[PDB]
Amino acid sequence: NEAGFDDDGSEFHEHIFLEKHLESFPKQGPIRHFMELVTCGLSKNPYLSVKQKVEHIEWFRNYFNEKKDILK
Amino acid sequence: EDFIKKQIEEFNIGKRHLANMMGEDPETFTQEDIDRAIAYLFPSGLFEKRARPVMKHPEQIFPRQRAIQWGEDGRPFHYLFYTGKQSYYSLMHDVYGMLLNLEKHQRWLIKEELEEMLVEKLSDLDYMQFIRLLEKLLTSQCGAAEEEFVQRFRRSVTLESKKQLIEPVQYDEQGMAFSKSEGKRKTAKAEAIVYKHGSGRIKVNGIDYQLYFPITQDREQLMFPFHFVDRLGKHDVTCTVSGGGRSAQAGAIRLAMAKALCSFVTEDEVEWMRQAGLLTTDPRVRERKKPGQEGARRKFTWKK
Amino acid sequence: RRKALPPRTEKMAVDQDWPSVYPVAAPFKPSAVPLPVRMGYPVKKGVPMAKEGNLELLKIPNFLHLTPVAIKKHCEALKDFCTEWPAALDSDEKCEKHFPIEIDSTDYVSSGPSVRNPRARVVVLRVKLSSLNLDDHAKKKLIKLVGERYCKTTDVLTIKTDRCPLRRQNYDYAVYLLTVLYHESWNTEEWEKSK
Amino acid sequence: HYVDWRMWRDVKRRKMAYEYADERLRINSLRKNTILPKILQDVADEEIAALPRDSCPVRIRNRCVMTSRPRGVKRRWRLSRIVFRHLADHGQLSGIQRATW
Amino acid sequence: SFFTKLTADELWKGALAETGAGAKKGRGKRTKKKKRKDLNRGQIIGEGRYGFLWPGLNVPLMKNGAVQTIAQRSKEEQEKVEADMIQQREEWDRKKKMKVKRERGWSGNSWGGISLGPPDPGPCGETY
Amino acid sequence: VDVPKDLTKPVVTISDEPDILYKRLSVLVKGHDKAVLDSYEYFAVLAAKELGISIKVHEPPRKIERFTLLQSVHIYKKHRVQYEMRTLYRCLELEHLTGSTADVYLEYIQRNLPEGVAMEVTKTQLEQLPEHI
Amino acid sequence: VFQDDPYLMPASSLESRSFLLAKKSGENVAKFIINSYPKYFQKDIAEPHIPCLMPEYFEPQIKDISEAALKERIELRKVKASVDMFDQLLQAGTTVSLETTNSLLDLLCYYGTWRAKNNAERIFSLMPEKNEHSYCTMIRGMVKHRAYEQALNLYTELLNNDVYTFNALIEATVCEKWSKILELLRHMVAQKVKPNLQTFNTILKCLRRFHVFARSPALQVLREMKAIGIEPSLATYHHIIRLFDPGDPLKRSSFIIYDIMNELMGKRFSPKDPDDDKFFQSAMSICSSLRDLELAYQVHGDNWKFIGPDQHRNFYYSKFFDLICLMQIDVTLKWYEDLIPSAYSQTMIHLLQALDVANRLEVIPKIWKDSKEYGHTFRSDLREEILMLMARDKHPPELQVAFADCAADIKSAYESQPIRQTAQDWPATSLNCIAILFLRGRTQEAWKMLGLFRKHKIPRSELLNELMDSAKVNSPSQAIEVVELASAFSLPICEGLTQRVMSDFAINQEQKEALSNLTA
Amino acid sequence: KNRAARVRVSKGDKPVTYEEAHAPHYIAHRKGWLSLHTGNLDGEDHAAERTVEDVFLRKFMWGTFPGCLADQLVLKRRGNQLEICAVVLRQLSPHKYYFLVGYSETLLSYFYKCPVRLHLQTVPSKVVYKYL
Amino acid sequence: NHHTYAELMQTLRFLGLYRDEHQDFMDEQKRLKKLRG
RNA sequence: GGACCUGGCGGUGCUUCAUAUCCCUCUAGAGGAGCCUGUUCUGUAAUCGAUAAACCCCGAUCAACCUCACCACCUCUUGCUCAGCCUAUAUACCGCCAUCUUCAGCAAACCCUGAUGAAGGCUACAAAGUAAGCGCAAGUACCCACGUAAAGACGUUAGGUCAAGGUGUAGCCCAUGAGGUGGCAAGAAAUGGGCUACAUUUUCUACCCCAGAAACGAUAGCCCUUAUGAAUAAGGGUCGAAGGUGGAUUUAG
Ligand SMILES: [Mg+2]
Ligand SMILES: [Mg+2]
Ligand SMILES: [Mg+2]
Ligand SMILES: [Mg+2]
Ligand SMILES: [Mg+2]
Ligand SMILES: [Mg+2]
Ligand SMILES: [Mg+2]
Ligand SMILES: [Mg+2]
Ligand SMILES: [Mg+2]
Repeated sequence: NEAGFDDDGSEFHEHIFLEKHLESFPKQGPIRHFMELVTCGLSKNPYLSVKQKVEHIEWFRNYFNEKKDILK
Repeated sequence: EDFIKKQIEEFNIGKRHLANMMGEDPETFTQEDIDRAIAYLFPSGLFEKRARPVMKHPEQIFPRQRAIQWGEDGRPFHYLFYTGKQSYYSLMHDVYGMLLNLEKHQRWLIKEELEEMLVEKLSDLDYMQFIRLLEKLLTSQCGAAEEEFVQRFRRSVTLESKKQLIEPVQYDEQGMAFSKSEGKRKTAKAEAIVYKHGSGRIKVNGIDYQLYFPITQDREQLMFPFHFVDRLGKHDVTCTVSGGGRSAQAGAIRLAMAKALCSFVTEDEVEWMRQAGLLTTDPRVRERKKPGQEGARRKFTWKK
Repeated sequence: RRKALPPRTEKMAVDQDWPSVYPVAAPFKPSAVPLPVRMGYPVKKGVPMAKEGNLELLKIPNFLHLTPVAIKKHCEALKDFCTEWPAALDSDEKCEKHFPIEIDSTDYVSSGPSVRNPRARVVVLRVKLSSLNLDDHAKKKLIKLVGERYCKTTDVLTIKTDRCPLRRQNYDYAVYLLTVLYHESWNTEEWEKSK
Repeated sequence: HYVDWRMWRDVKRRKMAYEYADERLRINSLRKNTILPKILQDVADEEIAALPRDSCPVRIRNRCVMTSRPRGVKRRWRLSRIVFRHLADHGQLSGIQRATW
Repeated sequence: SFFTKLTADELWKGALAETGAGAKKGRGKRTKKKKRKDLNRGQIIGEGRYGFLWPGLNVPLMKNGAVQTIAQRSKEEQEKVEADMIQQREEWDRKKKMKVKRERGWSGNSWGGISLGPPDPGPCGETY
Repeated sequence: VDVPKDLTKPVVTISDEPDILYKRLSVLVKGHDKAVLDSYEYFAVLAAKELGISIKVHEPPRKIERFTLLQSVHIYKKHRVQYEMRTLYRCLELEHLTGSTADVYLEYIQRNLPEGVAMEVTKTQLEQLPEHI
Repeated sequence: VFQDDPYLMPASSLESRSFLLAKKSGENVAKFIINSYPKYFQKDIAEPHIPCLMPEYFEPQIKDISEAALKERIELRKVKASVDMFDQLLQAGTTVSLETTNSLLDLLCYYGTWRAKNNAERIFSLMPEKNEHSYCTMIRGMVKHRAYEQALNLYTELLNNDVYTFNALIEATVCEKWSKILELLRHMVAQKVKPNLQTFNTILKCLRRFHVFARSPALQVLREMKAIGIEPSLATYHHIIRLFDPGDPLKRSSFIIYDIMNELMGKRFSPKDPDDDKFFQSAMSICSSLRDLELAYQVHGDNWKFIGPDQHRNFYYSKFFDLICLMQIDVTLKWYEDLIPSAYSQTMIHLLQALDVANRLEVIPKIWKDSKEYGHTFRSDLREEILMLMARDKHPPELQVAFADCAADIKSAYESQPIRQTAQDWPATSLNCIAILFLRGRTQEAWKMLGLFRKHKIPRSELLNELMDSAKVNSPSQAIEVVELASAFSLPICEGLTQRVMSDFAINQEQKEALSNLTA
Repeated sequence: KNRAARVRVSKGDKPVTYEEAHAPHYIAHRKGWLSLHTGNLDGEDHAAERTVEDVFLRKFMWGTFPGCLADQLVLKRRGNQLEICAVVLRQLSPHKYYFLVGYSETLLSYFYKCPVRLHLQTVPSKVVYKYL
Repeated sequence: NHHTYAELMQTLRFLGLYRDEHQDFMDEQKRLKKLRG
């Protein structure tokens, strides 16, 4: 039932451990809270791959970085 | 008509081929083998046997049809042909001849069974008249020929047992005799082991009845078997149960205790218990709910 | 205008390689099959419809192929390829001793063009901690950590994994999780010493 | 050649909701989260309000495939009750029996 | 759509409406009757708008002992064949709808002076 | 009379790696016809016996799901019609079974399926402990 | 590949050919529809993506000289290449790559006749940069599509400046020429090409016909092939077997080649030469001339693919069954009755004469019935043969019923086809034995059949014998109204009637006797 | 009085087939399902796709072998491979039959991206179960 | 997509392979209607 | 106008019956109050259809926006459709069903009686009826052979359904088609089906049955929380009345 579709040789740690994708914010802030919850949900999700997860991450990064005007 | 023999020989060669396929010598081979083979080679979820696939001999496949009863020229063979019911009339004539012969000297067979024995239909009251003739013959003396003539038609009574099965006693370690039995109910199923020499307390799933059944009627029900036989405090029992309803479990354990005690007690007492009516599983179960009805039997209000 | 030749029934002999004439799964084809078996609900003074136009036999599953003889031949042919089980492994205690870590996956198979189905990813594993931990502090620690993944009546810890779509991803993640779990149960903390 | 214009509208709505699905999920999470700023939740809420119509998965309908009947449709087979009964009576589909229970 | 479409027999039934109150009670209707027709019998399966020449079904497979190949029917002979089919359908409809001439007996709409021909032959064989 | 001389046998290679050993192959077949299931399980158990491996058989309960639809089109709620999907289970367990035997037997059965059947394998293989632990 | 039901069952070689050709035509129609409307099947519903099922794309992209040149070798045609050469030479005047020019020349030489002349004279404008590959591919094209002087000029030019290049050059030189062949072989072996022996195969193809002075040297050339140890002896061996063709069979060389091909069969084969299809057919052609049964059995893993075309398969099976018939024949008819459904007039004629020499009379009916069931209809050659062979016999008395039955079936087939006019001359040739067999139980049928025959004649001695036996086998008037009429018709029936009238015929009435006297 | 997949009783001059005479409450009791797949069983999916595609296939085959068929189709999907079974009349020629067989087989294969095969049984005249 | 389905079937009837009884009825009554105005 | 055939009807006779159906009888309910949800009616620019038995939690196993088919406003004109139309016609129809049916008759094809009339065809210790086939029945499903389901023909209500879908006829085919914003869907009132209780067999508490207290009732309203959603539901605080077991009548077993 997986004859093909190897997910480009992806790895479970690449799916779950997103701490390397999480570098550009401290350990305490609400953005940290939200992005930690996001990484949790993504690791729980098997349907999507590391590609989709990193696109999600980059989208969040872009949006709250153009909303960096507040940081409150 | 040759079609029949053609089908017969086709069936023979097909039986040979089928024996070859299933891997058995074609000489030794049986209808049971035919049935099992066709079932394995062409299964079908059809419920009716007549609808399921069957490989059968043509003689019993086709119903018996009356062959040509008149020759190719002129007269017919039998002497009642110009009227119907020729075989029945000839049989009645022979019967009446035997009756008057005996006069000067001095179970039953179903209608459709007689029909399929013959090649003719008839009426219910005609059948009744034939039965009247037979019983009139039998009210008087009858020789060996007459008895065998009548028993050609008469069939086996096929009487039932009208008896309660006896479960076998058993023995286990440290020389302990006992007997196990099983009972069921609406949705509860249980099984109980009775020790004949033991007596006193009783267990239910590892709990005594006094505190497992807070209500009194359940204990009354499970006591009712012992009370009827009158052996009350001379038998201890264990039992396991699985069910939803309290009274359901009660009836299940009652039936199981009875089916265990009938083994120890005499068959006379078992017959007495059957007459009492505590040795039969209740066939009654919650009726289904219908789609248009508010319940299994109650309809919506007829509004008019 | 054109006329069809009579069937192969009279042509086929009583001694015949039925496994060869029906090697694989195929329809009934009464023209090829000589058996006069019929199937159908009979009418009063009637019989089931003959095998020729009997599409009931067609719609039902087909098992004329794969007779016991064909099965025998295929099995004795494939025995050349089949291997032997280790005779030393002949009991549950012995096999669980030789290889305590039990692991089991599964997958359905269904008719259709597609074959992927998400349930292929799930897998689980089992192991008894009676012989694996070799200590007591880490044992109490691990049994305090795990909430319901154990069963002391059976004396086995069992764990599932489905977080990954791939079976091999699931396997590797389960192995890494077990390893890190053992390594973290090995040590302790001061708030854990204070209880 | 869809059955009717309402089926056409349903298909357009399905495609729009699909191609805007990720954004709806992300900004709806950003809205329904609690610890983040109220002003940011408001930003996200007017963003969703400015999002286009026929993009939400609530406007679509699990309509029938053959007869375009919205009501009385089985989710598993997706067919209307009438077509399902037709096929079952004629024995076209598989493994369905009348409830003689 | 293709799925919404359906076969011909039930279509003709619903279109003609031989059943219902009309036919029942003997009320009928005021001398309007659609006659059944069969379109599948008329045209052979091969031809369509775009006339690909089919060696398998439309053209004989072999000519001069040589396998044929798919080709195009140009618009001129396409229109020719279409006009031929139109004329053929017109002739069919003409032959269908025509007069009926039962010999005039005592009067029109009367079954008096008409003969039904000889009686039917008997089972044993009796030529009447 | 036509009997081939040289029977073409496919090539086989015993790779240096060891074969995996499955503890229990438990297959569960869902069908609509208990007779078809009986024939299928007879086939399977006969093949397993001939190959020389263990076998177990038991019949789990029949599951049914029934549902109500409207009998008519426009306005009739009292009058309905019902339907039911019946699935029948059959189980077969095989213990102490080598990996290659598992593979070959599974492909054999998978090619020998009938149509109206679904087949669910649960494989159980034992292995030794990792090195990091 | 063929269906199972009897109606669709192809029951003859030509109709089966037409049938699977119609199937292939449907396959081509499918290809056409898919490559005409790809967007319909564009959906990749199947989880495993398969380009074999994906629609096919021969669509030139937008104007892009470099990408267009890269797409040249993808589109596989010549108009694109002409247009690309135009765009690169007229306005651009530059080459995208020497490899691209080489591939263009490859395609144009493969595609090639004034069109070939133009394509070959439009390649000299190509940029000066023309390496060996270019020159030898030009040689390939000019050989395999045009005359040979151009290839020779190109080879001389290359010398002034590959295996199958020199192969094509040798083909061109060859296609009496003793010194030519010799110097060619010598310098070819001198060069360090080390061919794949396809040069040798081609020179054999050219030596298809020659006397012993090149047939026998082929044996030592093959021994040299073996010494160098390259050839599997798959095609050149068979070609020399064919070159052996012949006023007198050569039994010694025949036995030698028998042993050779015996070890070749014993060992396993692998295909290397595209011409292994004529191998089968011409090998069996030589086998038919040889006439040996152990030989046929020897000629009989997956080596059955080399039969291929239905024509070669037909020739092979025909010659095979012919040799088997003209070899007891119980094993032969066993093999036959085994392969008849799988297998497909001349073969049946040989079968009939084999059954005749065997004297197995009881078998011919079933064979005729099988032929009729398959395709034996609307032709009376084999009917005449079977009738003559079966009524030369009368020795089985009980089999006269089967005689009558097969005769009735033969007549049912004979009288089918009036419109064709071919059934008119069939009774004149073969009605005699048919009517004799009908006479041999039922007699009135044969009586009225001889009536129809004589009222269509060509009398015959066995026809006289038939008339005599029929007349003698009780009814004077019934015999007279036939024999007297045939006597008044022709003279030999009259000289027979002279004796027939002695027993009881002349006493009945004198008017017919008077007619006989007048005719006599 | 219910009207569902059952033929009205006529004077006795309506030839009818087995399934067409039998009622839709005889499906499992005295009939078989024309199609065979596993989407109907529990746990599976794609059943709607199976049904729509098999209906489309039935219509397409009825219209690409028109006037020759005399019964409904039988569909048999064993895993990947799809098999069809039909009953036809010997009206048209084997040329026609084989050509359209190959045509429709290729069409189904390229449409469903699935291995497809079909078989057809010839009959001189439609087999009648009863006269209704 | 009924788009794909119906487009393919229409093109194939134009080729003249699928005898669409429903479309035949429809366009026959269309001819009759345009004849009778 | 006289006499007849068949059916219906009889507040028409005799006999046998009525299974939860006629009554006498048995139980529990509806018509009392509130609430939920339909219907009639009022008004609104604001769908449609059924609307005695055989409709009134009916199309709907669902209407906050599509569902939406109405309406106001604003746009498209070969318009996804080799166009389209939820436009009229269920009194053209198919397809699908209520009904007597909690029936047992319907019958092609033959013969006979009536002077060869419509029509009829029963006597078993037997006098002209024979019968294909359908249905009943039988068998199958659930747990049996009973029971329940299922089945339940011919026909009646021109019964319902052109709005599941298609189609005959007649129409719009710059529209009576198509697209996007908005609200539309309330009750001075009457009625129907269901829920809640009007009590102490009750109410609360732990347990589901050996106890202890009270001597009730909101699924309505106000406020709040949360559920999904871009924009009705469950829970919590307050409110603690009507209500005192039903007006002729009527429902189910
Ligand atoms: Mg007049
Ligand atoms: Mg009903
Ligand atoms: Mg809406
Ligand atoms: Mg409109
Ligand atoms: Mg009506
Ligand atoms: Mg019912
Ligand atoms: Mg019944
Ligand atoms: Mg009406
Ligand atoms: Mg919300």
